[PDB]
Amino acid sequence: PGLFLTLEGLDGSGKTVQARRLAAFLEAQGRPVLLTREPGGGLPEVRSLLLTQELSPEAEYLLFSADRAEHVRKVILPGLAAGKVVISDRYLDSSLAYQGYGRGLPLPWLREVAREATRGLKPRLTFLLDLPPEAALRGLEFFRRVREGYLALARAEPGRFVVLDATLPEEEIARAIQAHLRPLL
Amino acid sequence: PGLFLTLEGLDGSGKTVQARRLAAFLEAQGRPVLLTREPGGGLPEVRSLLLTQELSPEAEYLLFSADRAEHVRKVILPGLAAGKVVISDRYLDSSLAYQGYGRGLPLPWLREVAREATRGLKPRLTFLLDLPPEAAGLEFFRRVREGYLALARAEPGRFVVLDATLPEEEIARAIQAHLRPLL
Ligand SMILES: [Mg+2]
Ligand SMILES: [Mg+2]
Ligand SMILES: [Mg+2]
Ligand SMILES: [Mg+2]
Ligand SMILES: [Mg+2]
Ligand SMILES: [Mg+2]
Ligand SMILES: [Mg+2]
Ligand SMILES: [Mg+2]
Repeated sequence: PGLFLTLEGLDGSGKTVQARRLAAFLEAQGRPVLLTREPGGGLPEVRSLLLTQELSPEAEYLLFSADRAEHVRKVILPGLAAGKVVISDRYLDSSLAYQGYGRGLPLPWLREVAREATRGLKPRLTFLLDLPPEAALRGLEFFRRVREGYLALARAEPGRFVVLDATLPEEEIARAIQAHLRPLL
Repeated sequence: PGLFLTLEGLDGSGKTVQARRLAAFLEAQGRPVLLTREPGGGLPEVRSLLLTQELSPEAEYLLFSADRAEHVRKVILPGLAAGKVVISDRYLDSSLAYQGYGRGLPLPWLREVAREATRGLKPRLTFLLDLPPEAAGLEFFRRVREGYLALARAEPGRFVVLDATLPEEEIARAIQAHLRPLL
């Protein structure tokens, strides 16, 4: 009986660091953990390809969906099956925020593509590290659409999303994630 | 206006030879033609990703779709918009026969993915080079072969099914005769 958790937000919102800290917290409790990430957790070559080329949004989404399809089947589901807590730095919500709200693809089609790609795997909890694009540690209108897109997703699924102020000190954010998670272990 | 034609079949069916002979034939009639193909017509590098070992049928389809989405947008639709005859050696039916009939993916999901990927662009005619599957595992290739025949039965106006074991020049003459009314 595994537990699937995801972290979401702009690049530079603290995803990595908080994924790393949440893993250390679970290691400290003796709970087996698997840290992973998208894009590249399924097809690393999708990540590298897309560093240097820009494609239509449709094609970008489909490449990311291929990668996600492999990631789910070869990494996440097997980790869950072994009773691990599997933490993904980015998952489907990234595509919905970036390719959907950001680049304007229709959300119902994105979700229908995803339904087979993910085999319907949804995280139990998703932590959204929210901040404005100007506060991210690592064009402007686009990033605002993405940030507001994540907030919209979060509003629609208040039982799944936990929204944190990503401008808070690292350590504080980590303790809030822990408090949110304690009931589910 | 533009005219969109595709060729389909198993590898070794002759569909590539016929697509090339068709392009030459239409260009020798002074017709503007654009010859393209999948995979790789949209995203040349897709061919690398498709060679990935142990690739899931879903991931394989999604990669072909990503190429296909780029191919439609950047090559095919602009070609048609300039009034070219655009001929693709393989198009969406290849995925339906290989990833659907061959690898078992559900057709309705394949189609729903395809609806944005392709922007609903359908060929006017599709020439299927029907090749017995042993001439191209074997159980997989039978499924793909029969799948193509099913796709053809389902859309008998679009598909022209040709016997791929006929001499090349007889096949080309048959393709030409199917085209003469639209040209
Ligand atoms: Mg997520
Ligand atoms: Mg997806
Ligand atoms: Mg910034
Ligand atoms: Mg928005
Ligand atoms: Mg497709
Ligand atoms: Mg076709
Ligand atoms: Mg459908
Ligand atoms: Mg059909």
